[PDB]
Amino acid sequence: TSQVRQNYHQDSEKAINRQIRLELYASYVYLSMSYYFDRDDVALKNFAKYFLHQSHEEREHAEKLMKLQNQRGGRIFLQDIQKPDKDDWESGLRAMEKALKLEKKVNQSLLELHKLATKKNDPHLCDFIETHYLNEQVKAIKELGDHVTNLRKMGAPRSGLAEYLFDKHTLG
Amino acid sequence: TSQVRQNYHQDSEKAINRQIRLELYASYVYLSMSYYFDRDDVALKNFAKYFLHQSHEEREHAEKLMKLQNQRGGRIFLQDIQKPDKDDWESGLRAMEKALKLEKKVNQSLLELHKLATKKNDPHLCDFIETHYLNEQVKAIKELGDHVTNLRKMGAPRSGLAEYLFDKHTLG
Amino acid sequence: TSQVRQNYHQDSEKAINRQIRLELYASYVYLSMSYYFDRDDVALKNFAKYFLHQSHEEREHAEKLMKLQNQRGGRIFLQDIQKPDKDDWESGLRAMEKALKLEKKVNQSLLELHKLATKKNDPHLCDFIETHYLNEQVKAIKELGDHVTNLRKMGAPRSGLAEYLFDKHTLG
Amino acid sequence: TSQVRQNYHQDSEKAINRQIRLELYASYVYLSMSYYFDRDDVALKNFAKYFLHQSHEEREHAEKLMKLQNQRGGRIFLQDIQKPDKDDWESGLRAMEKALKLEKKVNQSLLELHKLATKKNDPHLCDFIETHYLNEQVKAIKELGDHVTNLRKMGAPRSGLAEYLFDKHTLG
Ligand SMILES: [Fe+3]
Ligand SMILES: [Fe+3]
Ligand SMILES: [Fe+3]
Ligand SMILES: [Fe+3]
Ligand SMILES: [Mg+2]
Ligand SMILES: [Mg+2]
Repeated sequence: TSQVRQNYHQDSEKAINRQIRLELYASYVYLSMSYYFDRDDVALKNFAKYFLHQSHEEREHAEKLMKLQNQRGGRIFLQDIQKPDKDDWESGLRAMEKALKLEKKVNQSLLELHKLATKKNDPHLCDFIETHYLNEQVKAIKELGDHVTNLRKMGAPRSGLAEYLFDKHTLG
Repeated sequence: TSQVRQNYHQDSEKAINRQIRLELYASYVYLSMSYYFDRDDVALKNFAKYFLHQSHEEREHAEKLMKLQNQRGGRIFLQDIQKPDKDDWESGLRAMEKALKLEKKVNQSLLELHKLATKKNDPHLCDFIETHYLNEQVKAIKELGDHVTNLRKMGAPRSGLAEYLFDKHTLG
Repeated sequence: TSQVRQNYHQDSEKAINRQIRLELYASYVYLSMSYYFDRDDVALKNFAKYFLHQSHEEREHAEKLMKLQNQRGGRIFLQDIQKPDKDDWESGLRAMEKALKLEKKVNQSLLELHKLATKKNDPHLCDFIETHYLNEQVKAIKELGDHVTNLRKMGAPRSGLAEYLFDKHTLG
Repeated sequence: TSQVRQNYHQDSEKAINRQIRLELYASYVYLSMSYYFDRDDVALKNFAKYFLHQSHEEREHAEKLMKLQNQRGGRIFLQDIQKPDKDDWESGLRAMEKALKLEKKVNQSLLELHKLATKKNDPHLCDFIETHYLNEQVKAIKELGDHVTNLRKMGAPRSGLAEYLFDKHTLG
């Protein structure tokens, strides 16, 4: 047992290792999305910048959970990071829909981790999740929702004009 | 009944007075440890500075709990502050070991306080403990574990060289 | 065929996709090494900071290769990022030795990639590798060689004092 | 023979004179394109500025090859610069398609010059071409590819709205 370990359940420790894995997976998905928009036959530079930013943000989410593992005296165990679901993300609109789906998937994992922290009476871990993750997820899901609505109303993904102007005036 | 009192259980009020005493006791242990390192026959100036700083922080921890007691309309009752367990703290490593044990004792008190506040449906007091105390203890415990590990790996407490160099390069 | 593709062989395109995967794998190995040194029972903060920096550098290496794929009209295909060889990296000396081996493995792949680019008369890809990767690998291998030599000369990994002082005076 | 001449093959010298000619031709094509967009019945000011910039850039490409000729002790021989293929470039989209075609034509000449420098064991000339020209071509071809994709997706050249907005938001 770690000399620092106190009130930190084995199940919480393992669930934190599983969240770390999901944050690194989200980083990989956004990296994939970014360079799809960098393709010469897609060429939406602000979509590419937006998703790269999200990729770097997911990496920080993972690093902060790895800090928390060591803070509580848990032990980090890294697993393979699986490739994203697609190689080709089809359009601005479809990427944003897949991003919204991903962020609700990450949020569902965080809500399960909180349920577990709550059952194991770990108020420090509850506080960690609420302060650093739950509102970040709610804001990301709202922003991606806002983006999908606007691209739909503009006529995407049919209208290449819609995605071009959205890239310019919303993601620029 | 205080005109400000709302959703504040007498058991929570009582528990906050017991936490105030424990914080003041922690302040006193750290004061003792500081001036042990100031002895001409110990003479580790940065151990002494580190512990004096900890003593002053424990006093602020006490003062914020006395503020919370008044904010919620509880009444402060102060008790004798028991002298620390040692007069002579033996070595930089043994003081760090005792400081780690003390921060774990204070953390256990805070986790029983949060358990009580959760049982009494006091989300204001839960938030206060989470925001101001629980992560402070997790950082303090992790730092003290880090200090003990380094002192051990350097060959303390036998190696007088180890404590000297740790006093210069980590606590300086 | 991409409208931008010129003098870019299928084999080169595939070899760039394999190099992207190896860069991301290298990023992952350094992330693992960094948080090993962040453990309360290892507690070498400058080893942890040194390896986290290498981790972010490796991600930058991968991103520039993904940009290159798109610049030449190649198509990015991402694969599973396999977990690092180890969970516990044993010591600063042993981490540095494994880091040296990793950088030599990555160098070997870039040298094979340059052989292929040369054989396919792709001077643009030759230049890209030479300009952006080959001297980065030679400087990284020299630096890691230097670190290993010093840690060995100092008495690591038997001397916890060796690793502590190296952490302070070289990686600090 | 020039007193400075060393390891500089007659074929390399003549091929450099032929590249100089092709750079001056590219400058002329972009000059022609620029003033087409300056016409009162075309009136896309940012297309005109974009192509004028490219015209001045091609002139610098030519001047740098003329410096290199004299550096190596070769002798400059200028040939007629033939008029561009069109007087009327039809649209933003068609100009960008013709520019992409031109830049792949210049790139093909540079790759042939490199093959020749390689066969004649002229590492200085190889380095010259790789450092100053090959990545410039790859970047120009990617940018022009990106521009063609966006104008197509926007509905050009049918949509006068597409070319107007592209002139404003991408070339402005
Ligand atoms: Fe995340
Ligand atoms: Fe305290
Ligand atoms: Fe690398
Ligand atoms: Fe040119
Ligand atoms: Mg709560
Ligand atoms: Mg809170």
